[PDB]
Amino acid sequence: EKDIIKMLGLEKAHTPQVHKNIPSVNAKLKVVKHLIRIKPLKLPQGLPAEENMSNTCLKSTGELVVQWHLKPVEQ
Amino acid sequence: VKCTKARYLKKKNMRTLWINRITAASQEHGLKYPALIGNLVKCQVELNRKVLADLAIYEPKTFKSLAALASRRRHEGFAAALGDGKEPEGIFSRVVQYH
Amino acid sequence: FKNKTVLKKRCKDCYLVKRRGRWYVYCKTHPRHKQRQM
Amino acid sequence: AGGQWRLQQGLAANPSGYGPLTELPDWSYADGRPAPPMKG
Amino acid sequence: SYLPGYVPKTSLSSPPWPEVVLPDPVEETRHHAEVVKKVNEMIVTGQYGRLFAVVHFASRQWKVTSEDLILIGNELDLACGERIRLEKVLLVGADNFTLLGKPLLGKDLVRVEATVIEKTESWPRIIMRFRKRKNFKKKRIVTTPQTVLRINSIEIAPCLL
Amino acid sequence: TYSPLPDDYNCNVELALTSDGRTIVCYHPSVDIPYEHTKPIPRPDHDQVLKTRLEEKVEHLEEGPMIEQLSKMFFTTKHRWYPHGRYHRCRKNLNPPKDR
Amino acid sequence: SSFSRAPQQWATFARIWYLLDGKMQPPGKLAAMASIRLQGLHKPVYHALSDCGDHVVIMNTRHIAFSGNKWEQKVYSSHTGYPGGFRQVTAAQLHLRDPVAIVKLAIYGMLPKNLHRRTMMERLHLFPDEYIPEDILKNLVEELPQPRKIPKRLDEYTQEEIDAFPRLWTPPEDYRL
Amino acid sequence: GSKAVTRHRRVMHFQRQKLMAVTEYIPPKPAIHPSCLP
Amino acid sequence: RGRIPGRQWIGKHRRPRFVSLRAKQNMIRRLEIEAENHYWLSM
Amino acid sequence: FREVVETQEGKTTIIEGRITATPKESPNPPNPSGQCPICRWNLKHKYNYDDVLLLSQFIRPHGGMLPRKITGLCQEEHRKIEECVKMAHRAGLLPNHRPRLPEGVVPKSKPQLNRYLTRWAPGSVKPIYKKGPRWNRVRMPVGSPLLRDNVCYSRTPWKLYH
Amino acid sequence: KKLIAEGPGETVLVAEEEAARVALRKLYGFTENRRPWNYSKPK
Ligand code: FES
Ligand SMILES: [K+]
Ligand SMILES: [Mg+2]
Ligand SMILES: [Mg+2]
Ligand SMILES: [Zn+2]
Repeated sequence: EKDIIKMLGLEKAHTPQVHKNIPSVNAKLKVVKHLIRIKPLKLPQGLPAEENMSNTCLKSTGELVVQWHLKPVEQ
Repeated sequence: VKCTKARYLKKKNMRTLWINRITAASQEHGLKYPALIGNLVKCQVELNRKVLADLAIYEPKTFKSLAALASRRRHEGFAAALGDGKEPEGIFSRVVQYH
Repeated sequence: FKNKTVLKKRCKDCYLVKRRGRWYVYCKTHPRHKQRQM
Repeated sequence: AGGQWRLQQGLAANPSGYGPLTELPDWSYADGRPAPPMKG
Repeated sequence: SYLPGYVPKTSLSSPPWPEVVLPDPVEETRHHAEVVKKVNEMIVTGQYGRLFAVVHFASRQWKVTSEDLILIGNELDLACGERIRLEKVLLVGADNFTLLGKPLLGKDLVRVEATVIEKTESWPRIIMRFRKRKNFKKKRIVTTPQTVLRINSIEIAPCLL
Repeated sequence: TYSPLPDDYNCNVELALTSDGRTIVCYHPSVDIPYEHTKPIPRPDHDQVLKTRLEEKVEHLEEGPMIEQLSKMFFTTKHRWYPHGRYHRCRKNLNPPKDR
Repeated sequence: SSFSRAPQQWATFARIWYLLDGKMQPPGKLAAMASIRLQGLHKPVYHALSDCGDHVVIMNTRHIAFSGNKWEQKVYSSHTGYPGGFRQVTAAQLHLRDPVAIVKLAIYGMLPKNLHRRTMMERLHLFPDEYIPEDILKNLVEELPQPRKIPKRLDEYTQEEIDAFPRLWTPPEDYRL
Repeated sequence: GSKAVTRHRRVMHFQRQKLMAVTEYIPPKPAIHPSCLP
Repeated sequence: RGRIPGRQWIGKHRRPRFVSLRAKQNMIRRLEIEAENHYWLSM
Repeated sequence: FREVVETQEGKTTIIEGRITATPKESPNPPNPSGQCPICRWNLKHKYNYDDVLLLSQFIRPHGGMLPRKITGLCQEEHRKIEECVKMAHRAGLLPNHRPRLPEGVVPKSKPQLNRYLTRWAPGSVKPIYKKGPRWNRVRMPVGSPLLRDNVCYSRTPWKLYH
Repeated sequence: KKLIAEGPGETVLVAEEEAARVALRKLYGFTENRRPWNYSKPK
């Protein structure tokens, strides 16, 4: 289990890592399923583009937003 | 070695002191410590315990207002929990969103 | 009185009574049947 | 305190995480000019 | 005719806490507007004395007032005498009123300025580790850069609407 | 008539939100003590031929009785009153720093 | 407050006198309230080395009430130090011997186990009856609310309250009762 | 250590003790006690 | 009186450890996380 | 209810029985489908030892319990009320339901000890001389386990062992 | 019958004198919480 945690880049706790949802990866995740939390990455505004690469933020809901204004919502 | 390890205890003890002082101030207004800290967070007031303890000593009128605000938010929680969703959100329960 | 973990009535006249926080078997006809809860 | 509540609003469990409290500039020059970006 | 849920009064028929009836939201919205207008007029007419503010700076919060000193535990990349604005104000308080950010007050509402007055280093901090019976001992001395700031002024503007 | 806290001891708290809802305004004027709730300050406290004299009945007490009197007067234990040795007396900083 | 420095310091660190009524109250709840006040934990300026504890006056300690069968079951153990000096007495026996011991012992055990404890105990004034010395009475500032609400006896209910409670069943008319 | 089968009830590892505690049978509770209905 | 033979938490006779309410809640909290992990690994 | 009078006149004894006024159940119970007095008024889990107004309706003039066949209570509620009355007597909340004393009997002065939530009879309980270790502590019972299901308005459950 | 100032003290005489000082500070505009001196560059 120690070895697989290193392979998945999960050495530091509470640090989200993105992995492909494929059988091979899932096979590793299942060995250490009791040590981790798995959530789906959600893309409400689609994938980041080259223009907005630097303005992304991963929220606690799992949604990766491509605009991060740090402003209140006028709505 | 003692001086080195004492740096951990200083931070720990400092925070135990603030909680004791905040608890005392809250009880003067009929509020328990967890109700004040918990409900202030729900109002998006991010004042830390160090500042709260200082306010209790040197800004007692502001602290009563903070205690009143926490108490108001606490009562709104109860009304919401009692309701079946018919009621609109409390005036002080509305959360300011940041996008 | 003989101490007993399990109290049993030994005749029809035996009667179970709880006194001073413990069960007793009392018998007027045969006082030898008297038992105390242990 | 409040970690679970913050998560329910789509915020970081710890208020030191993402958001205006942490990410916004701490200070600026009194004349208006913005400060160099913070190292963190 | 008793109601379907009527319970005769007993020690456990109802909860110990008193019943609380919150104000009507429509009526309270009008009362809130009155309170805000009253406090705004106090600002316009200057009916306040010394102000204090809670400002987030260098990861931590400082309750500050004019003429104060605060010791920042790091270098701020500012020359001595340079004046700066503290942009993260959680609270500004007066004798008769207090304004609370959610979590931060708008920059239009309050302006806190400060001046760098000293750039120095802390006294030496001993770092020593020791484990008995293991020939394990090490001593390190660290001095941390510090910056002293003077709070020059806390000013509020009548921008409560 | 709803009030989050009683308003009769320290200040009259009024909580309000701005129209945008981003600022909490707290109006808290001080409550003055009513005159009715005060007491009057107790100002009220022969043919002697001989001038009155101020006689100081010092009546110096022994250590034990003296310590008993002091401990009772200030509601403390006896221990605080006993002396300390030179080692401790000379370690005390007689010019301590003063914050303000 | 615009007070001179010395009067300001005097006011903040002053000793308040509290009155507590022990009648029908469990000693533990009385002790919990007294412990906070004697230590100063009810003050926002509290610090262990500030010596900011207050005075607590507890009256009617003879009329304290234990829940359950603690009168019979709770034992206070002491040892004279001599061989055979171990002594164990029930709460009932101790109460009849010393009408303040129970409240005193509950408080003593709740205070911090340090050298300040016996100093705090000097600021505790226990009286078995309503009588309080005149000097102690003149310095009192505030009475603390009794921690336990005393239940009303059936003879203390007003006829309005009795009438308000419905009759729940109809007894047989020919029952002797 | 002791063998897997003992004459006494062997003490469990604390994690197993917790496992047992969390997986105890919980009986279905009716909204209204059936004795309170016709 | 009330001695535990030998060392407390080893051997044949041990000090009994009891499961507190919050110890139970802690375990159930992590059981819920793992149950969800199962779901997201199913697709 | 029915009273009985024994009058001896002219060296002759005449035993009679008269029917006195009988109280009636209050009209319109909120839960007519209830099968016992308690659940007919939605009182299940909502009464305690100090609710003398409730308890006093099910006891005899001298403090004794009434039969379950007469009151109509169910076994569960009858047992709860029976224990509650014992605690009410021991707490001193029923001063007008004292035992009948034969003529010429005046109880001696006994030490007054205020108590409440007393499960056992004071005389039948022994001192806890040996408390035991923390992991095997002998506890002092408070209240009754029969009332464990009472409505709890606090987040902590009732502690029945102190 | 309107409160102008209040002062603490260890004696009634000391408390009264302090109350007079508090009243004088309020009358003259030298209250502890008065507006701080403005050191900003004159406009
Ligand atoms: S029938 Fe409802 S509680 Fe007895
Ligand atoms: K062992
Ligand atoms: Mg083995
Ligand atoms: Mg051992
Ligand atoms: Zn027999």
